Order: sequence, then structure tokens, then C-alpha cells
Amino acid sequence: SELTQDPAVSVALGQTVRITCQGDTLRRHYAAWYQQKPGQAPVLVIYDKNTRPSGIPDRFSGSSSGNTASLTITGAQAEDEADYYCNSRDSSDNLHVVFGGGTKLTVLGQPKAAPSVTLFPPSSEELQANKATLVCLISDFYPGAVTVAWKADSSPVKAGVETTTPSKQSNNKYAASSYLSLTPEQWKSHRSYSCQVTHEGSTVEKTVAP
Amino acid sequence: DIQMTQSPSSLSASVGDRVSITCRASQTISTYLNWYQQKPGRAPKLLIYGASSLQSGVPSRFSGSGSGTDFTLTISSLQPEDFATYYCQESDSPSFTFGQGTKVQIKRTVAAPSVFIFPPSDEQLKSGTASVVCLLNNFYPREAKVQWKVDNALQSGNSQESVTEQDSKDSTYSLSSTLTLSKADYEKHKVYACEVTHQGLSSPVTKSFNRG
Amino acid sequence: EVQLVESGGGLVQPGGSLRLSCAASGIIVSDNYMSWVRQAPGKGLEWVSVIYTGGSTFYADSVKGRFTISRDRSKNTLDLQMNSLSAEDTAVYYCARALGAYDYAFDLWGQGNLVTVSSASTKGPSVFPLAPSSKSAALGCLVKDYFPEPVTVSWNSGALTSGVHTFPAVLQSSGLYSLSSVVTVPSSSLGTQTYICNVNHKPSNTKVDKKVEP
Amino acid sequence: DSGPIICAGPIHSNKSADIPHLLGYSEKICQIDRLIHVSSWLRNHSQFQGYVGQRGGRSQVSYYPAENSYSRWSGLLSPCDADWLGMLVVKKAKGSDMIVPGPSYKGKVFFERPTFDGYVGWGCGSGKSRTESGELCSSDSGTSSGLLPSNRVLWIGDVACQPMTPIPEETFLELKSFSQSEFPDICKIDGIVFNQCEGESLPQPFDVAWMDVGHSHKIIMREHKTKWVQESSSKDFVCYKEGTGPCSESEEKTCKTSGSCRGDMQFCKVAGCEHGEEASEAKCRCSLVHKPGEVVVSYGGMRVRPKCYGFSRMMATLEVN
Amino acid sequence: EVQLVQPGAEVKKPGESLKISCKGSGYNFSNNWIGWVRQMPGKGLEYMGIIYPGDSDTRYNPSFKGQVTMSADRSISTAYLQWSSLKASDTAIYYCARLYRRGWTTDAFDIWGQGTRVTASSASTKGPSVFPLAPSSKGGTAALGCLVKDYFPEPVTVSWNSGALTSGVHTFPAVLQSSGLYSLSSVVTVPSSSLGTQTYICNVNHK
Ligand SMILES: *[C@@H]1O[C@H](CO)[C@@H](O[C@@H]2O[C@H](CO)[C@@H](O[C@H]3O[C@H](CO)[C@@H](O)[C@H](O)[C@@H]3O)[C@H](O)[C@H]2NC(C)=O)[C@H](O)[C@H]1NC(C)=O
Ligand SMILES: *[C@@H]1O[C@H](CO)[C@@H](O[C@@H]2O[C@H](CO)[C@@H](O)[C@H](O)[C@H]2NC(C)=O)[C@H](O)[C@H]1NC(C)=O
Ligand SMILES: *[C@@H]1O[C@H](CO)[C@@H](O)[C@H](O)[C@H]1NC(C)=O
Repeated sequence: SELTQDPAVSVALGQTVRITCQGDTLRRHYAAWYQQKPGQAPVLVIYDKNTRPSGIPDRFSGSSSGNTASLTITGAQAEDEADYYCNSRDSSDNLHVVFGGGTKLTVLGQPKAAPSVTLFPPSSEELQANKATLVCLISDFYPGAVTVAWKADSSPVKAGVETTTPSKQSNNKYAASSYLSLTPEQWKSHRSYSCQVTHEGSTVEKTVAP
Repeated sequence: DIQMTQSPSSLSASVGDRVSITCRASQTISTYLNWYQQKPGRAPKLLIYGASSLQSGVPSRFSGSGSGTDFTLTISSLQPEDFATYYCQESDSPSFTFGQGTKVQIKRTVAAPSVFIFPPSDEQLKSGTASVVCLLNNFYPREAKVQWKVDNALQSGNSQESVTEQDSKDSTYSLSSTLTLSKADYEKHKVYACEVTHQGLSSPVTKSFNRG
Repeated sequence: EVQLVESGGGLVQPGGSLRLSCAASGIIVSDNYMSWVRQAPGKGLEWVSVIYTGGSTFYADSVKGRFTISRDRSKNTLDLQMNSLSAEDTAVYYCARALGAYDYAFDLWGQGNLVTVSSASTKGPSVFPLAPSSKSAALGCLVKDYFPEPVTVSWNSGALTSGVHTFPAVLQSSGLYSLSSVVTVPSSSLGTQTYICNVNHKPSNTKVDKKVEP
Repeated sequence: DSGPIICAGPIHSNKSADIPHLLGYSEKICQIDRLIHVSSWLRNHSQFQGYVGQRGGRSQVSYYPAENSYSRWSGLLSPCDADWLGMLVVKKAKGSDMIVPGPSYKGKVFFERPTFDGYVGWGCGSGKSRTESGELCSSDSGTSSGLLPSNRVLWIGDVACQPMTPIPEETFLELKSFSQSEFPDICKIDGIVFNQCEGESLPQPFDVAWMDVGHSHKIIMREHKTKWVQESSSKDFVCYKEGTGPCSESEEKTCKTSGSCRGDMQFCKVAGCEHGEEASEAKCRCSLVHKPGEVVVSYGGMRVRPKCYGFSRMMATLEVN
Repeated sequence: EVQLVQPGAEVKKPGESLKISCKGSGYNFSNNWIGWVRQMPGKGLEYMGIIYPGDSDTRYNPSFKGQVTMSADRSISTAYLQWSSLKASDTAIYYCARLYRRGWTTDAFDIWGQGTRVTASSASTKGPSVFPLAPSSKGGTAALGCLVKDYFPEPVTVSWNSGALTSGVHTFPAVLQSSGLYSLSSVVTVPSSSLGTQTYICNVNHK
């Protein structure tokens, strides 16, 4: 078969998710479900009708309904935001396996406004932070914009859009730029607008300095 | 196809004697021969299979021998309960041919029959076919000739005799002779002859009688 | 536990059909060689038919075409359908099992069912007592003018068995049968001698006529 | 290579012993090895008591013709072996069924052959064996013991039976029409109309390749292709205990569904295994049955997977002008 | 116990023959299939095939039929993925996994390798890492710490143990600064220790 999956599954708050993959071979073969957090190797979470490897939280369950298999997550917390893949025995070949396309996931979170801790302070201030952060995306994405001279930035800017941090599942972010501290002595203002400061937590500090 | 012949069609032996019954097949049936025992009014009982093997629960005095076309069933010591008909059957072919049975009667000392008489009851009188019966109990020699008694004249009609099979305990017979008379004949004959009755034992003139 | 029971026998008009049946307990019938054997009154055993556990059926030459042996897995039943019956088919029929382990000897037998092929009609036992006369310890029950052969005479509902002498039935001049059962007891003071069951046979009648002293 | 599948040749001593019904697949295969299935057939159909295959087993069964390609592969099932597994039925012969000339039937107790619409077996009773022509069973003193060697069993044709993929009736009609086109002269095969004819000869021996595709009759073919594919299915592996015998139904089920029993390379590849850490006294070991695989036949422009496939001798009738 | 080990990274010239390895320990390596999956940067997971090292049997994805070759070395318990033509699209993370089968119904990759990142760089690798970062004031949420990083590839592998005083939290990730990338994280648990102290860094660039 092919084991088709939905490319993404909507944010199921703290409710129950029913990630599903369907295929012909799933009529007679169980589907093994693996999860992959971004930046880590895949981890097998279910490998039989409901058998679960040790260390996997009990909220993960497996079910088969005929031509379709389901991984059910009862309590969907921030830990479950990952890519979920189903694999099974190939229908044509008994020695071969077939993989699914993978299903995303989304959950909620709590806003925070932690900025970059230290911007490697040099003797001459090339540039301060003045970056808007997309940390704790409440829904969809509303990235901020930077303004060297109260206009859309065109100078080289390093976008530090980080992935999910394993310790704090909030998508912590930081950004800074280097300009050799020769050109920035002319202009003073450096303003970044997040447009979602209620949840993004815009940590932009005013520079107004050369 | 296969003919199965038992040579001693009828047999008679005393208790404790040795009895041999021979079965012969028209063609070789190897050892696929069985011996069955059938008491009167009962289903046959398998005694021996394979022409020598004894069926479980059968007394050890029964043995089977032979092979090919000749077989023999032997009772080492005849018992009073061994009176029955014995059949040889071939199971070599799907015809399962049975041989004509061998009747094994049992001899013993002569026993005096006990004679009883019974006139018809009131219901028999009102039916119109009143019958009088004479019963002979527990005698070994089955020859128990009994001429009927009306008016000292021999009667040949309406005399019906039934004799039981040999007993399985004391090997004694018992026979009932009934004469059926119409109401006019029964009413016009009040006395009975009580004449001679023949028996192997010395009981020539022993005969009960009734009047009325 | 293991046993075979016949049923369906009885009086049949010549050229009729009755379809004897045999119910098994402890035997799967469909897994055994099942045979029908018959015994004419006063004659020897005669093999009638056989069916293998594989379904092959064989019949005696005298019953070919008229008799049909069959099995039915439900109810665990072996049947013999008999057609175009004549007087030569009047006999007691036994269903038997040929056990291969015994070289196909008939180890299991049924009690047998008597089928009578005659144009005459059934009629009642019409029983009478023969109370012991003063001249001479035997009570007896008489069964006069009944056509169907099988008559069973149990005296004390099966309790009395000592001295029981049930004589074979003898064909009457008219064409019916007579039975002369008797029990010999010198004295019992009106105890178990009388007031007990006498007769029952194919019609539904169970006469219990009492042989009271005259 | 040509030896027993899982169980060595039987050594019987009690011809009256019952034949038990074994639910396990490996137990059925072991019974097939010892010719228990043929003995059961003879008991059911021929009024025979005892066993065939004494000391020789299925590996010593006589074949016609003597050179047999598929008898070398011990894993290829014959019609009797498929009958024991419920795959088909070897019907007891009737008088209308024809006995093909050419085999040496003298002394044979059981012999089966594939007929145009099925598979037909002939048996003999206890203490009997076939004559030279095979028409009659006559008394044989050498068969009186009831424990007979494997050369008393004759299997006719080079036949391999396998699980099939059912084909629609229209596909069967297309195959049958192509077969009729390939054999215009044939009219009746085993007393069954192949082509409509007006005047036909007497039946003659007819060596032909055929495939049984689970329909009214067989598809006989002259030009065809066959390819064998090893699908590594569960039926291709048998679990034994190396001295005790075949595994029980529960043991075989656990071995084939748990991936914990030991096995050969193919079983470990397809189902997994756990060697070492002996939990039991001696675990069951499942090994691949030695067969070339499942046969797929390209005939008449289509590829099918027949229930049975073989090259065998039937009786055919020719058109008479 | 059971584990599969792979090289941390493997840089190579585009168009050059390349060969990555996955070595198994803790079990009889020849009793399990070894499957290979691919992950493009920022893309999904795609499965190539499985090699049985017992007889070096292979079963490929139809997509990956001639692109890669899977080999086995039973003696040293290793599986190999080889290219002979690196191309440029092959810059991805490659995972090896042990396929655990339970009968004809279960296929599970219970044990997974850590992954080999193969890059058709078309560039060079070099990393300097030094910054004095004397204690100062600049505020609020942002504490003061030390942060050093600069290099082209992405083998961070910085494992200094701190956190109670300064610069001990998880490191920041890498951003493509033309041919380089930015510094690390220096968050402090409590701002009262903003003075800080220089640690041993322990930077290794395997490249
Ligand atoms: C010869 O006849 C045999 C019996 O007629 C037959 O053997 C098998 O016998 C058993 C019972 O004696 C039956 O098996 C059935 O019962 C089991 C449970 O005990 C079921 O699970 C099975 O599915 C089956 O229904 C059958 O009567 C029979 N087995 C089968 C599969 O039918 C032999 O098979 C006969 N021999 C030949 C060659 O046909
Ligand atoms: C094999 O074992 C013995 C001979 O060695 C016999 O077994 C008896 O067979 C009869 C026939 O059904 C059973 O009633 C007995 O229960 C069996 N056992 C014994 C101890 O008598 C026979 O030859 C063979 N077994 C069977 C079942 O036929
Ligand atoms: C692994 O299994 C194979 C096949 O069973 C065997 O030849 C080999 O010796 C085993 N390896 C070890 C280390 O036992």
C-alpha cells in the first residue's frame, strides 16, 4: 500500500487527538507509530494493536478499524507536538515495509517574553537587540519586523527563529546583527514591531544611540 | 458372493462340557471372522473379532481359532447362561455375510413339570370365546405331550401350545397349552377327562382338572 | 452412555414405506461404518445394508433399489428408507456399528425394531385374568386376539421378575396372536402377586387388569 | 533434500490404533510425512484397517512416472496432502472413473490420480492389493499385518498443490476457450465434454500439463510459462521441537505470531526470532519448508495462481471424422 | 543495551563517492533488518530500504532503487549506505534503525541510530571561538553571561556544565549567516550572579 496520512492535524488543545493513517495493508497488518520531535531521532511509540514500549506515556494508544489505523493521544500537552509516522508490512512483499507520509501536531502554550540574555557586549556598540520575537505562537504565526530607520529593513539581519526547546516547550527566540560598529554611529533609532505583543511578548528595547 | 456355513446347526451339551462350533467360508477371508452370541429376543453380542481376539467383558471360556476358510469357536466349560444362538460373520467383504446360526441347547437331569390349570374368567365367558389353559412349569425334557380333556374324547382342534425358551438359570422349559371353546360347547361340557399326559419324567397320570 | 436406539418400525401395508431410524449416543455415526441388519422371525441374521464413513453405500441383493441407507449429522441419525415392502421384509431390524479396530466387527448394536408387512389391521390386546384355581400357585395374564406382534408384559412395573414366564406369541386360527404370561408364587397373602401392570403394545393401551382370587 | 519435511518415517506397531485429528498446521504436516492421511483415506473409503507408509513415510511413496520432479521438493504438496489440509477432496473412485494404463498397479493398496474435474483415489481393503491392471483388489498375504510400506502407495503425475487466488468466472471461460483452441482434436477428457464432437474414438492415455484454478474443470495447456516465487508466507514454515516432534497448535501460534521462537534465516527475516535466553526447556524452532515456492502460470495471455499445477496422465477422446 | 551508533557528521565533495556506517551492539546483529530513512533539512522523513545483514539481503523503496546501495559486514556488525555519486540534493540526515518483527503482522523500528548528516558543502570548514565578555550592566529579564561561537558546519557539541552561576542553560541553535552562524546562550538562573566567571567552554568542531 502507501499509508496515506493527513499532512497536519489541527490544534487539539488539551483534548484527545486521533492521528490516522489508512492503507490496504492495514487490513491484515498492525501499524507501528513513531514520533519525531524536531531535532531528535524518531521514537517508536506504538508497535502492535496497543502494545507500547516502556517509557512512552500511557496516553498513547493504538487502534485498528479496518483499512485504517489510529494513534490516539488522550491528554495532548506540549510534549506531543511532533511529527507522527505510521509504518506497516508491505502488502505485496512479506519482507518489505511501507512508511506513511507523516502527520504534524499542534498544541497551546503560555506566552513569555524572555529576550536574548547577552548580546556579546563589545567596546563599540554595533547594535542592540531591537528584534521582535515570535516566542509562544498563540495561533498561526505573526513574526515581527525590524526598522533601522523606521522602515522595512534591508541591511543584513540574522533571523534566529529557533525550534522547540526540549526543556521549555515554548518556541524561545532571539536575534542580533553585526555591523562592525562603523555605520550605526550615524542613525540612532532602531525599532522592531511584533504586532502581537499581547502573546508574542515584544522585548524590543529602545537604542537611540550611535 | 461368500457363503458362510456353520456345520453344527443345532448343538446340545451338559453344563461344564466343552463345545466346538465350526464355521467354513466359501473363499479365504484371512482372519476377518467374528463370532456373535444372541440370546432369544435380544440383540446379538459380539464375542470374538479377528477370529481369535476376545471382546472386552466376554468370559474367558470363549475362545476363537482358525484362519483362511476354517474357523472354530470353543466354549471351554459350558455354563447354564451360555444357551444362545452363535453366529459366524465375515468382515472381509462389504457384504458382512452372516452364517446360519448354531443353537446351543443345554442338557441336565430330568425335572418333573409342575402342572396348573386355569378355566376362563368371567370376561372370557362374556366375550364368547372362553378358553381353558394348562401350564407346565420347570421341566427339562421339552417333550411334554398333553392331550386335551373334554369328555374322555381326544380333541385335535383349537389346541394351541406355546413353549418358552430354555431358562438361563436352571435350563428348564415351561409350556402352556390352551384350548378355546365356544360358549355352547363350554356350557354343555361340565366335566373334564383328566386323562394321561406324557412326559419324559414318570408322570403319566398327573393332570389337574376343573368342573363347571 | 454409548448406545443405538431404533425407531419408526411397525405395521406396514405391502408395497408401503416406513423409514426406520436409529439415534446414536456417544457415536458420531458420520465417523463410523454404520450397518443395518435384519432377522426374520425364527430365522438367522441377515445383513441388509452398510454405509462407510466416507459415504459409500452397499446393499443386499434382495433389497437393492428398494432400500436406501442414509446419514444425517444433526440429531446424529442413521436412517433406512424402505420402499415396495413385501412379506419377506417382515423382520427385526438392528442398526449396528462396524468398528475398524475390530476388523469391522459389529461391536455396537441397537435393541432392534420389528417391522411387519401385512394387510391386516391392528387391534387391542383384550386381556383377561387366569386367577389361581383351588385345584392348582400361578396367576397369569392372558392376551387374546391382538394382531401386532410386539407385546411386552412386565408384571410389577418391572419390580417382579422371579417366576416370570412370558410365553412366545402363537398365531391364532383367526389370524391374531395370543399371549399366556404367568408367574408362579406358592403364597404371598395378596401382596405383590396381583394388582400390577400386565400389557402394553403398539396401540396406546396399557390394560392393568387385576387377577383377584375367585 | 528429498527426505521428510518435519517427521521421520513412522514406526507403527498397533494396526488398530486410532488416527487423531490434530488442529495444528505443523501436526498436520507431520501426519502428512508419515502417510497418516492416506491411511485415514483408506480407513474411511476402502474398509481397510491399519497404516501405510511403514518405515518409509511419504518420501518413499511410489510415483508415476518414476522420474518425478516435484517429489524431490519435499515441500510441494500432492493432491492427498492438500486433501488432508482441507484444500481439496480426493474422491473415492466409482466404476465410471477410468484407470490410466502405464503405472505398475501390482501390489498397490492406494493410488490416486488427478482427473479432468478433480482428484480420484482407488483403495483396497484389509489384506488385499491391486492386480496388475489395477482393476481389482485381490487377497495378498503380504498385506495381512496392516502396517504396509510406502511403495504400496502410488501417486500418478507430477503435481504440486498450493493456496490459490480465485479468478472470476469470465477469466475461467477465457482460459477454457484458449485451451479449446489449443486442443481442437480433443472431445472428452475423463468422460467430460471438452469440445463438442460428432463421433469420437475410445479413451486413450493423454499426458498433458494442467492447472486447477478452482472451477468446474481443469485448464489443460500446451504452451505456457511458469515462475516460482517465494512469498515467505506463514504456511511456508513448519515448527518442530527437535526430538519431541511437531509443535502443538498453541506453541506454533505463539511462535508464528510473537517472534520469540528460534528459527532459520528465512523465518527470522519474515517473522523475527529470539535466540538465547532460554525461557523454556527447549523452544520450538520454525524452519522453511523446502519447496521452490508458489507457482504463477502465464497462459493464454494472463497470469494466474492455480490451486494445483501439474503434468499428469489423463484419459482423452479424439475426434473421429 | 541494544544500540546503533553512527558517525556524528560526514562532509564530502559533491559528486564524490561516500559511505556512511551504522554499527549495532547489544544483540546478534545478523538477526534483524537494518532500515535507512532520510530527512532533508526542514522536510519530512523518507524511507529508503532495509538490509538483512545475515545474508546481506535488500528491499528498497521504489523511489530509492539506484540512488543508494546498502551493504552489510556481519563480522564487525555494521551496515553501510553508499552513493558513488554524492550529487547535491543528498545533504540530509540519515537514520539507521533496527527492524523488530513479531510474526507477519508487526514491523517496528524499536532502536534508532542518532543520524549522519551528509552535506554536499561546496565550501570549506573552519571554526574560531573566543570572546572576553567582561562583566557589565547591560537589562531586567536579560542577565549577563559568556557566549562564543563561529564556524561554517553545524557540530556545536559544547558541553560545559554550569547554570547555578552563569551560562549553563541549553545552547542557542545555528542560523545561516551567509557561510557562518551565530553565538550561544548565556541565560542565568538568578540575576544576582550577573558578574559571572569564564568557564572552560569545551568547544569541539568535528566538521
Ligand atoms: C476420515 O474421516 C475422519 C472422520 O470422519 C476425518 O477426520 C476428522 O475427524 C474429526 C473428528 O473425528 C473431525 O474434525 C472436525 O472437528 C474438529 C474439532 O475436533 C474441527 O476443528 C475440524 O475443523 C473438523 O471440523 C472431522 O470429521 C475430520 N476432519 C476434517 C477436517 O473434516 C478424516 O479427515 C477423514 N479422512 C479423509 C482422508 O478424508
Ligand atoms: C492400540 O492399543 C491397544 C493394543 O496395544 C488397543 O487399545 C484398546 O482398543 C480398544 C478398542 O477400542 C479400546 O476399547 C481400549 O480402551 C484400548 N485400550 C486398552 C488398554 O484396551 C488397540 O489395539 C489400539 N487402540 C485402539 C484405541 O484401538
Ligand atoms: C547470530 O545468529 C547466526 C545465525 O543463527 C549465528 O550463525 C551467529 O553465530 C550468531 N551470532 C552470535 C554472536 O552468536
